[PDB]
Amino acid sequence: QGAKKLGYKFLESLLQKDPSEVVITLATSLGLKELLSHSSMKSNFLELICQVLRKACSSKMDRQSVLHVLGILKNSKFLKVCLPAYVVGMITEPIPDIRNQYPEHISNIISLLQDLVSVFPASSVQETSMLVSLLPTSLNALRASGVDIEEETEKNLEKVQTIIEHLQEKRRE
Amino acid sequence: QGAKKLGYKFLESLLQKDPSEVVITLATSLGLKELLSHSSMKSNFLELICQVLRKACSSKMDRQSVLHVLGILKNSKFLKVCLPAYVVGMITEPIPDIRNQYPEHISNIISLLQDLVSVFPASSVQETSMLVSLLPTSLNALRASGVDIEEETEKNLEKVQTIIEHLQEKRRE
Repeated sequence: QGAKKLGYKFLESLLQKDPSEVVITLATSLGLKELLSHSSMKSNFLELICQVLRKACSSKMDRQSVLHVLGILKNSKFLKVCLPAYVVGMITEPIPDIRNQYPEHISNIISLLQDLVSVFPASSVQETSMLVSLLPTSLNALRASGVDIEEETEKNLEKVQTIIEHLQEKRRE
Repeated sequence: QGAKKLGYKFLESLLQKDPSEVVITLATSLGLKELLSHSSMKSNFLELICQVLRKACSSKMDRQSVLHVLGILKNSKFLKVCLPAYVVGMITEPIPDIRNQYPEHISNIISLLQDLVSVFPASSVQETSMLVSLLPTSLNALRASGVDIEEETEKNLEKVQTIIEHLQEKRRE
């Protein structure tokens, strides 16, 4: 029933399942493309979608489903427009409660970036480059505004930055 | 007559006029909004539009027309989606002739950013912040790939970065 027009409550219930169930539910869902086809979205819905995609694409068992989900993710307005706009919108957030919760979503975004640079390195260069170019600015803005960042998050961002830099360098020629 | 449905040839002819004529033609054109409502565009058309906006919004005579043109520009998909993607696409350009022409369009983009941060500082913080966060990466990529950058361009980008940083700082509280 709701396995097509994936709603907020449906994804909330689906997140509790194990990564295999989540990735197989998303890969066989018709509305996944329509789920990520929004350039504008609420913060809560975007964070839930990022959590669900982080958990699903981490499935070290269902390669074809992760492939399908990441292939839909890389060509979606969610990754191209919505996520960069949200990362930029982190800088002008006055409320401290949301600024303190931002690091978890940043970690989820960096994990999805690693997934993209490992599964679709050649065709997802532009989107991952835009996101890894926008992330350090919001990280410095949150670090200066009291919000602490986990060191592992910085390590992962530097790793994905190195991979993306090498892919851009090898595409320049 | 043909001043609506702003086409490539119309903007090519209009660019030769003085800044007052250009800005008044754009402000009184119905299709201006529909001209900038494209998230995807050709390189030549985007560069022509950026040149036209640089020349028009430089008009130190017609304040109302510059206000209208910049107000349409700040809320358009051209500035939100098209220009950041175009700036990111500079890094993976193999052709050297286009990489060598990029600095002029970068200077035009920085000039439009100065226009936005001086005319609409409060409401255009997000869009100008995304572009001033994406520009130094493509500048480093072009500087490493042999393409030289003008010193005045770097000065202007650092100035607009300082203004945007202070606006974000004053929006955090």
